Amino acid sequence: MQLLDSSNLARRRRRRR
Amino acid sequence: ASMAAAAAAGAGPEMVRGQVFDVGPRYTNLSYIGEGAYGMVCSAYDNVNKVRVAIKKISPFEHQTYCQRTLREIKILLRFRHENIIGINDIIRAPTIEQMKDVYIVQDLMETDLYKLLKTQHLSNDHICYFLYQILRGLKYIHSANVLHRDLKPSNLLLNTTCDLKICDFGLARVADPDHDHTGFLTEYVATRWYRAPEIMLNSKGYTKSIDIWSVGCILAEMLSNRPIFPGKHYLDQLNHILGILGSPSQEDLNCIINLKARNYLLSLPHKNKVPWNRLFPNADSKALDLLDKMLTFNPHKRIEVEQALAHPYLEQYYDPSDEPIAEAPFKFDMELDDLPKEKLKELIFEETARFQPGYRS
Amino acid sequence: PVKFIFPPPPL
Ligand SMILES: C[C@H](NC(=O)Nc1cc2[nH]ncc2c(CO)n1)c1ccccc1
Repeated sequence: MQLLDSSNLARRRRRRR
Repeated sequence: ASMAAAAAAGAGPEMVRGQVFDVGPRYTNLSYIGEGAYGMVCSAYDNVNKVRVAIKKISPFEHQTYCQRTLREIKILLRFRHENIIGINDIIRAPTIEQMKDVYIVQDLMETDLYKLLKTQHLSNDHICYFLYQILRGLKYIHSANVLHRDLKPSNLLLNTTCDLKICDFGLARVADPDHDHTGFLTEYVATRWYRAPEIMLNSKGYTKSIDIWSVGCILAEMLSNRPIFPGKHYLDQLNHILGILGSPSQEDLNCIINLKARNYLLSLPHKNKVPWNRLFPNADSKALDLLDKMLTFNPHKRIEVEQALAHPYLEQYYDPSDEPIAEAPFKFDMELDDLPKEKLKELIFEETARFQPGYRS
Repeated sequence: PVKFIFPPPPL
């Protein structure tokens, strides 16, 4: 049930833009 | 002597569903996860690092094909290093090749897999999009090393608590150096039926990397409806299932088949009309459906390549070429030369696991 | 190609 804001890869993408 | 007996001095062999795991004193408290024809994966506790790991017991030495697949997975994974691909942290086997009946592969423990997730949950578009991007990011690296996975499916997509995805089960994977020709040299019965590309059946032993792109699209379709897109009973029914949605092949599509007997079978088939994706997948984001259609293209040569898929609009938020790496040294033709007897393959496996042996001292 | 024979085997 523990299904973004915690994933390193997603964070790296968001930081750039 | 007996490492198990030495382990038994503290804590030693453990029984899991009829399988004894002689993973020594270092690894204890094993819990069954899954199993295959010749292997079984368990979670276990690393007492040295005080963390939980996954351990795959492999028993392939009786059969030559199992030995071939074991050596391929070990050699490919040992040289692979990527976020979205599982790696080998340790390897356990007997000191002498005579006593090596089983080989134990220690990997990063992942809570669940995509297959399990879809049984219990429906994924939001942002989850599907992020999952799909990660699948391709690892796939770009895989194809960059001249490697074909050949079994991409939901069960082979490992997932942790922080939405991190890794690709596993590289036993069906193989090297196919591009310079050499492999038409009629590739193993015929590859991939799982529902994720099997058309050309694998139609052009037996003559497929390419594009079979992986097809599997991704099936997985993407499965994510979108929590249901398999082509649930074929057998290869004939599977082919009927594939043509049920894509429709009757185009003449250009028919010309890419090199198996004339197969081509005539297709010509003999009754005309079936293509089904639009939007009617089939009403609530799917069209951007996803544009890409979904592009990786389900009947023609393998015109199938969307892995680099092109990453650059598709649907992944533009996560698209970044500077952080989608490739292997430093891709695999050459010399690495595919494993058409050998199992006794020789057993020696090759034993050599490749020698570095992990205690006190190797390089 | 043992498992992919397109000339249909008799049912
Ligand atoms: C697909 C798998 N191969 C592999 O490497 N699995 C693996 C690694 C894991 N780490 N954490 C979890 C985890 C899992 C959980 O399924 N599986 C397999 C397993 C048995 C027989 C053949 C093939």
